[PDB]
Amino acid sequence: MNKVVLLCRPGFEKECAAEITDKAGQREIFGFARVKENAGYVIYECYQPDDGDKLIRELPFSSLIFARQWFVVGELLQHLPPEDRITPIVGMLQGVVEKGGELRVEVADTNESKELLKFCRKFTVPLRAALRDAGVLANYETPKRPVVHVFFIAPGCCYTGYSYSNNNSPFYMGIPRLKFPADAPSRSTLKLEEAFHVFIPADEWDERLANGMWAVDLGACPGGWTYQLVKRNMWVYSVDNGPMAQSLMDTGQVTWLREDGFKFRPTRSNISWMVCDMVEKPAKVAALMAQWLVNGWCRETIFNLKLPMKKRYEEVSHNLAYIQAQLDEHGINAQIQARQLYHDREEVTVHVRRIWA
Amino acid sequence: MNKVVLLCRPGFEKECAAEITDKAGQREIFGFARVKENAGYVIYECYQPDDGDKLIRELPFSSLIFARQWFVVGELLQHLPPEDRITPIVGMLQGVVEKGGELRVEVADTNESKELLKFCRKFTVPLRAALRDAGVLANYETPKRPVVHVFFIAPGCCYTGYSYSNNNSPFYMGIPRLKFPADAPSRSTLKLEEAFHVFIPADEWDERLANGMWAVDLGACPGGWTYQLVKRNMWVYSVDNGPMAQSLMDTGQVTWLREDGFKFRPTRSNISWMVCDMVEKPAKVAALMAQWLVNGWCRETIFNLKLPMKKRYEEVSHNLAYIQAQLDEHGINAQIQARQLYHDREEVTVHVRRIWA
Ligand SMILES: C[S@@+](CC[C@H](N)C(=O)[O-])C[C@H]1O[C@@H](n2cnc3c(N)ncnc32)[C@H](O)[C@@H]1O
Ligand SMILES: C[S@@+](CC[C@H](N)C(=O)[O-])C[C@H]1O[C@@H](n2cnc3c(N)ncnc32)[C@H](O)[C@@H]1O
Repeated sequence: MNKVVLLCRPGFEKECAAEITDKAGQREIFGFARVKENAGYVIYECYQPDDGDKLIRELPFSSLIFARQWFVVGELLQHLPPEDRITPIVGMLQGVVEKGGELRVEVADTNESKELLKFCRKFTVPLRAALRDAGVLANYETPKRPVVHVFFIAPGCCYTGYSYSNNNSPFYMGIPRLKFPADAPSRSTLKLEEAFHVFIPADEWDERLANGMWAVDLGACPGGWTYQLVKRNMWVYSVDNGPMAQSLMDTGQVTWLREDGFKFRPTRSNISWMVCDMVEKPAKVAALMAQWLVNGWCRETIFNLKLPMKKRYEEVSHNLAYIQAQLDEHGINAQIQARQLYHDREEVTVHVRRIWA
Repeated sequence: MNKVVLLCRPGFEKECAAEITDKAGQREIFGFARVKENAGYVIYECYQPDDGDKLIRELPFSSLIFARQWFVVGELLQHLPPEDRITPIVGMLQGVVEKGGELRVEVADTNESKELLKFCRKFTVPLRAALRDAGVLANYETPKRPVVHVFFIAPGCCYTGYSYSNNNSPFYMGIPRLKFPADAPSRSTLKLEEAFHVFIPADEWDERLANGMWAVDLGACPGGWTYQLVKRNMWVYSVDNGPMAQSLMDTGQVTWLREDGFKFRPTRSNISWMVCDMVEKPAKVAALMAQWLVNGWCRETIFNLKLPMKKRYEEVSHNLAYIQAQLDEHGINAQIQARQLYHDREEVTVHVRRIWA
């Protein structure tokens, strides 16, 4: 199988396509990706017949910025008859996957696929039972078998294939399912919350997003990001000239510092987390983030970088290489990830974990 | 997992070890193999932690001469308590293999493991049921999941691991199960029969060992090899100065040519199969085989090469490279395999399939 599907934000197919061509190219896994404006996905077609499975094994999924999720697929099934919906899909997956761990029937995140989404979520149930009988799915859900994807690009038109659970998005359509909490001060709270789900493996949450940690939130007003930190039982220095929500102040966990996030110097030495959602030039925000990490003012950080109008993939990769250059220059070991989150529009979210010897 | 177990003929551990070190070395999969004189197996210990699974994926199993079978294993389980035999083995395989396709509980092919063999064949049944409940084995047998191996080197001492069904021996202990037929003229009939099982994939038998084919058997007296060809409903020219068994002559399928296999020139142009089990110097037999293939006197061939006293792996590889050199020199495309069959002692059996454009 030579085709790899990447789900992306509608209208970012060109970046998603530029990135995967670039990063697969770097491993001599050559091919091309067409771009269908606003389709909400991109297909990378490898030149070599089995390079598709090589690509989704060896290139780290966490290193792609503009893909929400990916999977290898086979040939496009067209015109699935309403009266015979199961057989053709089973025929495409048999011998392709044996005893898979999970099924996900997905669409592109466009408005035109909204009805089709409802169909897919319900179709999952009877389809899963049938794929079980055929031995394509294990009788029990399993983390350590590939996820089976059936991907509908239009009614009666779908691809079938898979991805490895240790190298993909754990989430449906690459979008964690989050309800907005009415007591949170801003909708942007879901950016940090989503970021927690995307970047920190769920079984490490109690350890890395730990009850009792100090955190700093730069540009905190009115407190959407602070809220997520408070929900984790952290103590927070919220840094802004604007006021913090009273609901947050009442918890007893928030210290409001009336300052400029860009000018703020932490007096404290044991801050675990710094988060920053300040609206400003990407090169400047990146510079600030590098200061924090190089000085060991925080152990981990989540922040946002706004994208330019053109050369978005190139520009944001430049920003990241700046921060990495600053780390190398001072001999500092860190892991860096960036992802255009579902709740990110013309921006990218970044996570950096610094290490001490 | 860095350890790969290779089953071999007892007393050929040094060759088996020389070969795997050489061929894994060629792929920069470095490590070492200790040699326990007559143990009937060899363990290749890779330097890199996960190179074990790389080795049994990427190096073609069909290219090893002195291994009957191989599989990756983990740590040696010692002292399996009679009162608790299942739990420790399940604990070693869980997370290591999920929904495996098949179970094989094997020992080394030594006389000291004869009682242990009987234990292993019976233990398979309750062990398989338990591994199913734990999700280590699928509830149904499957070709397209890895084979799960539990390997006993002494009572209560075993390794656990796996191999890929598309890159291993399909046979238990790498030994196809054959009963000797009383109407066959020689016990050596089982060499050719075993060779058919080892070299020709079972689903290609009716096509490649086809009813109606012409074959030539050089050094045919008294007719053990001829017998296997006759059993496939082939027409056979049995070439020898010694007499063919009357039982064979009565079938109507055997033409006895009173000649020297080394001097014999086929008058016929459409011989599918030539087989040769003539006792003679390996370089000379090889030369004869190269004549047959280069002149297109047969489409496929199975023959035997006797091993020298020392440098057996080196010597027999030399012979094979001679034949390959002769093919290259005349622009001839062929696939070559050689395996020290179970019914081979101080010799190796070879199969060559020639191709026409
Ligand atoms: C888009 S809001 C997001 C706030 C937060 N993420 C939330 O959910 O409530 C960004 C905040 O950063 C603050 N900000 C932007 N630039 C700043 C600067 N240079 N110094 C201090 N605050 C700044 C703004 O006042 C604003 O309150
Ligand atoms: C070890 S026997 C095996 C025969 C056969 N594989 C079977 O199962 O009956 C080898 C045979 O090859 C024959 N042979 C050896 N060298 C030969 C030669 N140079 N010309 C003709 N026959 C030869 C011998 O006479 C002997 O019958």
